[PDB]
Amino acid sequence: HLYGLPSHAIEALKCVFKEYSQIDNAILYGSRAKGTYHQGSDIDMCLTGNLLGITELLAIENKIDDLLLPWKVDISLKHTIDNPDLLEHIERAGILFYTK
Amino acid sequence: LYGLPSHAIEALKCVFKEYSQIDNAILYGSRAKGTYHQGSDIDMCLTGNLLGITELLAIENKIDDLLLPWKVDISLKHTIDNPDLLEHIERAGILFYTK
Repeated sequence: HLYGLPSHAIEALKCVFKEYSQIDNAILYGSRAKGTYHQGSDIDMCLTGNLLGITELLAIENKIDDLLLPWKVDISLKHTIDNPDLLEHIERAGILFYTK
Repeated sequence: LYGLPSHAIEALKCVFKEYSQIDNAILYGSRAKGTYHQGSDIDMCLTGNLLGITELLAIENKIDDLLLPWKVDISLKHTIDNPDLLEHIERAGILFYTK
C-alpha cells in the first residue's frame, strides 16, 4: 500500500488530475508522505499550475468527493498558499504524486 | 452501482478512457443483474473495431495494476464466438463506459 492507500484509489485520484491540463504537478504532503499516517489520516495534496483557478479547484474537489473515498482529501493550490510554514513543508517533504 | 464502490468504477473507466479504440464498455454477468454478491466477478465486454489482442492484453494488465479484489474478465465483442454469450450481452448488458 503506497502511502497506505490501495492502488485503485491512487489511480482514481491521478485520473481526476489527468482531466485537467493546467495541473503540471501533484504533490503529496503530510502524514502520507511522511509515513506517520494512520488509516484515518487525510490525503493532503498540493497542485502546481499557474492556470489553476477557483473554478478548477472546486471542480476537482467535486470529482474527488464523488469518488466517495474513506479518507478526506484536502486539495490545495501552491500559488495560493500564504502560510510559509506550510510551504516549507511542501517543498521539503513533498512527494511527486502526479506529473502532467 | 452494480455493488461496486464509486472509486473502483471510475478507476476501471480510467483505463477505458486511456484507449481511443474503445467505443463502449458493456458490463454483463452476475452484475447488471441481481445475482451478484460481494466477491462476484466483473464481466466487461468492450466494443470497438480497432481493438485487437495487443490492446486487450495491455488493458487487462493496466487493470491488474489496479489490484482490485474482484476478478475482471475482459472480452472483445468482435471476438465473441459463443452466440449465447453475445445474445446475453445485448440482452442484459448495461453501458459502463462511453467515449
